[PDB]
Amino acid sequence: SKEYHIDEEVGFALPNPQENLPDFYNDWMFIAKHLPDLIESGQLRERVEKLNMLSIDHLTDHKSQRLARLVLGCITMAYVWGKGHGDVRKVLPRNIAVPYCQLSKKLELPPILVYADCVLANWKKKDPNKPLTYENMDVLFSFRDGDCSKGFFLVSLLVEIAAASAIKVIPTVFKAMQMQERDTLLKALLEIASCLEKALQVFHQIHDHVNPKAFFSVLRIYLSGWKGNPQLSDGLVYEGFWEDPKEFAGGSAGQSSVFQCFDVLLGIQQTAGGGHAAQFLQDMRRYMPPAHRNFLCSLESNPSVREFVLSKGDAGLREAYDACVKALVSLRSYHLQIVTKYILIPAGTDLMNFLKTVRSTTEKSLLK
Amino acid sequence: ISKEYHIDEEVGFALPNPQENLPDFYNDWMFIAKHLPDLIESGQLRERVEKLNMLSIDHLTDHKSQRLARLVLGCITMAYVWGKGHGDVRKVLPRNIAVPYCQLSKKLELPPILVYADCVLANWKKKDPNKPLTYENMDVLFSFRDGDCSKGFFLVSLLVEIAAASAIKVIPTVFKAMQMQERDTLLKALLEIASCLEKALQVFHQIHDHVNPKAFFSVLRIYLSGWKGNPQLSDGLVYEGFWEDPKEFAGGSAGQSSVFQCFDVLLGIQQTAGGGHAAQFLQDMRRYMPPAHRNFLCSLESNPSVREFVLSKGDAGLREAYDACVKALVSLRSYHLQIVTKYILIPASQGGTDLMNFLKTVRSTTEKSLL
Ligand code: HEM
Ligand code: HEM
Ligand SMILES: O[C@@H](Cn1c2ccccc2c2ccncc21)C1CCCCC1
Ligand SMILES: O[C@@H](Cn1c2ccccc2c2ccncc21)C1CCCCC1
Repeated sequence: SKEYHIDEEVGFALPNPQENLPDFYNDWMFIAKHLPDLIESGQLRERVEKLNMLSIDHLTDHKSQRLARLVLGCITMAYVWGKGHGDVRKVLPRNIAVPYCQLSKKLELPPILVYADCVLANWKKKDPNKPLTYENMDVLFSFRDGDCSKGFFLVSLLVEIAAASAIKVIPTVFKAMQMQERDTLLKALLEIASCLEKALQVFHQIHDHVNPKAFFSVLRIYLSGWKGNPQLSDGLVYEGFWEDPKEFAGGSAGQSSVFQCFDVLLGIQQTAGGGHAAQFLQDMRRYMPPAHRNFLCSLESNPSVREFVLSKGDAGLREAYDACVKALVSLRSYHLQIVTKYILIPAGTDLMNFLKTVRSTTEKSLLK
Repeated sequence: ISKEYHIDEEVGFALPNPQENLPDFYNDWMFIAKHLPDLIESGQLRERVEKLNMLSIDHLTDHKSQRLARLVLGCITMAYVWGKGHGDVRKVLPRNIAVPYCQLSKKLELPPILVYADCVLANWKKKDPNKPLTYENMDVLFSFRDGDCSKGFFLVSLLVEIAAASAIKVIPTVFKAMQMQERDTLLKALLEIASCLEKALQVFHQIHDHVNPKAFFSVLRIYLSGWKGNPQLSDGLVYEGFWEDPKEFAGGSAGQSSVFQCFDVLLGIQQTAGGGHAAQFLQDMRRYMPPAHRNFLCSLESNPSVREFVLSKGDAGLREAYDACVKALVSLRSYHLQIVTKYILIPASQGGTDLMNFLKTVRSTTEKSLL
């Protein structure tokens, strides 16, 4: 569909994002395009404080509003965390905080860098006529030299794209259930598992493009927010826009709509139950684009694919459903091996118990 | 016309014509629920719950019977857990009532605890079927204690839920007028909605006639509170025979009412958006609405914003019509805010003050929505 902003080729990713803002915002674009140098030289916070308050009125369309959210978002994290060694700022200056909050209010997103900014909207094609492959793609913004932010973002983006192939089968699933078309539903579930199995092979590229100590000690710092953070115990002051400081969670892949979408489709009660994992994945929906929030909730309004398969006494239909659940377990299991390489060894123990709980919930959803 | 969603033309989100009696197979359940005041005060409610046999849910054939069974099992559960309402708490719900309550709640996609849709939307009847829906012609189906003001509290909420129903049927007219670009139809629709919300404010005044501040704070409030962030059941309540761990579920609230969230969504009042505790609370309370009412709120959020439509037109008449609805929402919460001060703030001085900071936040969000 169209009002959910789900593309045929890139799915939840923003199709063909905008790389440049109008000349009116050149003072923004220069800072965001040179974050590794302005941070390393100890001049980023000065350049930010010298900016004049630019109006968001010249951001006329959707794509340019998403780019400015990415620009202002990357500068905010660069201003709050600085060099990423402890010298923080608990007040975001109004010349960049007021337009950030105004733009975030308009796009119904929190004023902090989220997954839909630094992954779904932070990419470009090198050559337009060539396909969406890692060698033909690039990110628009980074934080530090050697933060491996290109590999981390683009590999997440590429797994998102690989999962988009399964997203377009979803309407066939619900149509087959309503029309009681058993053979069509089986073929569709097998196709959804096939696409999720291709996405697992895409995931393997993470070792080639992401370095362990680079992600743990650099990129992770600039992606963390100010909710439950001892460094900003009461949040961030959004100067000129809010009286009190506000708390917002740093970016996450719980913000990725892809995995939440198949949890709902297959009846994997991730957001139910009551655990911290349930509440966290539920809260991270507030950090998705509004169109993608509505898509997840619209899947939850449809009849359960799980209860349909359980009620038929159909072996071939339970295996096709199990192939979809199995593909989700395979992804989170391989992803769990990635987190031990990139987080546990460089170190955190709560992340494992969170991921193991999400994976545990998925594996217990199998029928055999 | 709205589909279902389960929204009535006359009573809106309330259950139309609730069932008063379960089949004979469940006579052991109905006897306890119908005699809570005597069984609680005499201290023999918990015994008669424990010597119940584990009845099956298969004999609740239709929707209205399952909603009544959710109402009776919900009232017995609060009575069992809170007892006489003075501190002696049970942390274990016996299996012969825990597993049919959880089985039935699993089927209706609701959590195993009394919610607004139980004790308000499904907890009423007409005294005379032919006479209109007024306070004098209505009555609740269940109460906790004698003098808990549960009749006046449940029916006054129910009456303004009906008063809002007149504005819910105009919602399809609002979105069709935007899609088909009918400016005059939309303006008339927004004015019709604002009028109904102003009709509902007058119904709200009956709260002083039929509710007592001391009876609500010290009696009815105890039986409606739940086991989520509660120092009396810090880990939750164990539903014996169904879950091995204790589970936390929030007490009944009017944040579970769909009418006020429904108009926040329609007017683009970003209540659930933002990071505040009030935004987190109102989103969490949707998990406590009936599934058809959850899906209706979701369906509204998927439609284009009525607010951005009115802002983009440069139309003074359209803005005044949109402002009349926001003004009507501010007037309701403001009057409701003065009710809480008489019924919660003053009895507390012989949650707490967080109830006031919560309601002032949602009112401020509604008030700042003006143009
Ligand atoms: C070096 C690579 C990666 C690291 C270090 C990493 C780390 C983490 C951590 C620590 C979490 C849980 C805490 C939190 O989300 O805040 C998480 C969650 C998640 N990650 Fe990753 N991740 C990596 C790659 C990926 C990729 C490429 C994807 C592609 C879709 C992905 C998908 C997810 C999802 C869906 C979640 C939410 C939890 C779940 O649904 O199981 N991760 N990641
Ligand atoms: C004694 C009379 C009343 C009292 C003491 C009372 C108290 C409260 C309190 C404390 C809250 C927010 C706290 C919470 O639920 O956890 C609340 C919310 C609410 N009440 Fe009431 N209430 C009363 C009557 C009514 C009536 C008649 C209605 C009409 C439906 C109503 C509608 C609501 C709604 C919709 C909310 C959600 C909060 C919001 O407006 O955003 N209340 N009430
Ligand atoms: O890496 C993030 C989690 N996370 C993201 C955060 C922001 C933007 C994207 C992601 C992300 C993307 C894919 N997998 C995990 C992800 C971080 C979460 C807090 C603990 C360290 C790891
Ligand atoms: O007043 C109730 C909230 N509440 C309900 C709870 C259960 C069922 C209905 C209601 C309700 C209905 C209207 N207003 C407030 C309401 C309670 C809120 C939490 C603090 C103690 C007082």
